[PDB]
Amino acid sequence: GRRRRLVWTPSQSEALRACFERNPYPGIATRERLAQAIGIPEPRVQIWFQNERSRQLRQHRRESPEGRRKRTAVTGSQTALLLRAFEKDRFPGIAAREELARETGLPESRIQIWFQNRRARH
DNA sequence: CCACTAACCTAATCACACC
DNA sequence: GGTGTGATTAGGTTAGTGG
Repeated sequence: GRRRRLVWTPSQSEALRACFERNPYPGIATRERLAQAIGIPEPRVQIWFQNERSRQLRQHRRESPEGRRKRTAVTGSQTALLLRAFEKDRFPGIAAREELARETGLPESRIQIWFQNRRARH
């Protein structure tokens, strides 16, 4: 199961596009300020900037540095918990990620990244 | 029925710490 | 240099939205 898909309000769409037009590669600071300004969690803002870049460069090929998120510290205690879940299922649904996020105190968006990196290497 | 797109994905790479 | 790992990128896939 996936997370329930969002549907943007006209007010939100216009703010995403107006910001994208000035900087298609925003940092964590720009993403977080925009996310709270429009009432959307920052992870979904990031997902949109990745998607919007895809369809822009996709269409540009048919027609024609900001600071990153600060590194998330992961204790050996939480890594062991993540690693036991990983050996059972490598593609946890949103429920299983929100579960592990609750048990670790880490943001669910970072659990999703951890499983992406762990699958590609182990 | 079907076009669009958030959500999700892989593969490669960047960034930063570390010995 | 060489490892390890979180975060980001290009771009392809899955599945919900809505014409």
